[PDB]
Amino acid sequence: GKSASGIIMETQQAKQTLADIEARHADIMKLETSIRELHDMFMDMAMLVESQGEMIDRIEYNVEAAVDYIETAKVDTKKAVK
Amino acid sequence: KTELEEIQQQCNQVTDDSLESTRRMLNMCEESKEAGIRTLVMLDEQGEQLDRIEEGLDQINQDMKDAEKNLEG
Amino acid sequence: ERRKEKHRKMEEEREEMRQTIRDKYGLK
Amino acid sequence: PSSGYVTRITNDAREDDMENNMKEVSSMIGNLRNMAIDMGNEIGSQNRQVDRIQQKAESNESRIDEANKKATKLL
Amino acid sequence: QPVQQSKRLQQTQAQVEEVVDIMRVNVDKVLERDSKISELDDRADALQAGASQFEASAGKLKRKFW
Repeated sequence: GKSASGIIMETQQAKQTLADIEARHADIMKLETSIRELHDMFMDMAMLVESQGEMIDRIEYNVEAAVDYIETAKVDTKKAVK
Repeated sequence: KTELEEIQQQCNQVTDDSLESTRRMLNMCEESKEAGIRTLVMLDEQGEQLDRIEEGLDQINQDMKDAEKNLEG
Repeated sequence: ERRKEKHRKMEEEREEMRQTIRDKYGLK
Repeated sequence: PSSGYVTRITNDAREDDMENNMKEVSSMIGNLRNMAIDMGNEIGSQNRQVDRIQQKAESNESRIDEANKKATKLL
Repeated sequence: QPVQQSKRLQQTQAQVEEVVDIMRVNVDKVLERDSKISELDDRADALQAGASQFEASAGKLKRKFW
């Protein structure tokens, strides 16, 4: 009386739309997982290249003497005359 | 009904799940882009130091084959 | 050896980070 | 799933929203590519170039030491 | 040949996955580089000393006679 057979299909179409909907959803969700991944890798490069950063800073200070030594003592071997 | 309305609800919680998904996606890409910048900036200044290291270990080998005058003893 | 200590003791944790990362993505 | 990244099922703004983030997420990814290719190439360079540092800094060893033997001999 | 206009979602999907692989390579390479850059913080200090030894062998050599 209030609808009967009408409210019968007003659902058939609903179940469809929800089916179209969750469908699109899965695509998007799928894209979002690949993106988390691309994201995770990008974030690791920046923490990695930032580590090897300190290994290029110290490896600096230490060569900021290494040759500076074979320099301070470079001349000291001039007594090849004396 | 408690049949059509529940369905219409799933229809809206899923659409909201999607709109929320695109949002994080977009956020994730910006974070992904800010890390590529600073990364490329590091790889840059460090790709420079890695040249002095070589430069210094160039004068090291220079101020060396000279002390090879040890043909003294 | 005092130096070769920190040297091998460091490389360790470096390997702890290498694998952890290498596996996280599926390498070899 | 095209002619617009987002297939309008229920014609909201909920999608209009999705569309814009898509037109943008995608339009920012071919971008992360160039960066991925760049850094990728640089990684390799700084790499092979770090080896040179190695090979060379190895001969600086058979010098700062082997020639220092003579510093122990003479004096 | 022309743009692309039939499944722009999947397109990005794919377009995103290629970038993922270009990055599996970069993460990998950054690893070979993390190791190499280890043998350097060693031999560096391992030569930062190889010299701090060829020095005293001159300050003492010099100061002495020869």
